[PDB]
Amino acid sequence: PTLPPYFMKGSMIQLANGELKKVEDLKTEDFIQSAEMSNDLKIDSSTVERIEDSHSPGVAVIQFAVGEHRAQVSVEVLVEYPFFVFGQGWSSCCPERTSQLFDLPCSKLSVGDVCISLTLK
Amino acid sequence: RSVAVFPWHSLVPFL
Repeated sequence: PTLPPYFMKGSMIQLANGELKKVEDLKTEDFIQSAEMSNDLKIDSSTVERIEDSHSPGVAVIQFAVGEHRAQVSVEVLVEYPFFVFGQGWSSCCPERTSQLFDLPCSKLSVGDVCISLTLK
Repeated sequence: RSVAVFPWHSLVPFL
C-alpha cells in the first residue's frame, strides 16, 4: 500500500465535535469521544494476534482479531504505518522509521496490542 | 479565513 500525509507532525485533525488538534496530540479519549459524537461511526477494538514482518520490500503483514466476535483479519501495510493503540497512541512495526519519516513519537506495535479501528453504526 | 484539515476518521483503519 502507501502512506497518507496526515500522520505528519503538525497535521490539523478535526475531531467529531469540530475541535481542531495536531495529530501528535491526539489521545485515546479524543477518538472515543469522536465515535460517540458521530452518528455513523463507532469504535471497534482490534487485537494484534501476529506480525509477519518483511513480507516484501517495505511491507509488513499484520493479523488482527477484529471486534466482539474476533474475526481474523490480515492486512498489508508499509512498515511505517501507525496504528493507534488504546491507552498508548501511535504504534508501528518500525517506530524508528515512523518517527524519522513522520516526526511522530511512536511505540513498537506488538502482539496483544488493542488497536482502534472503525465500523459503521 | 480557511485551512486544510483532515477528519479524525482518516487516521484509523476500517478493518
